[PDB]
Amino acid sequence: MTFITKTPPAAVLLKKAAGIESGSGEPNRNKVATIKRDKVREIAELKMPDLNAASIEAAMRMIEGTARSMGIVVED
Repeated sequence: MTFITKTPPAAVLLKKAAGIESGSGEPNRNKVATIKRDKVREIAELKMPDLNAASIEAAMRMIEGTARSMGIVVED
């Protein structure tokens, strides 16, 4: 996936894949999808080989905080 196939940014990829299309569209309190680590897990795996992540748990760190930018909650 290194040929004109660059993945999207954590948030986008998160709000996109984990944040579905946009069940909200005009939210307010934020958080429109509560996915388990299984989502930020794969998501990080895809955007892992290309992102500046520093490690699995490291990707979830910046990946999770980024999710809070839209509404991709993450529960253990």
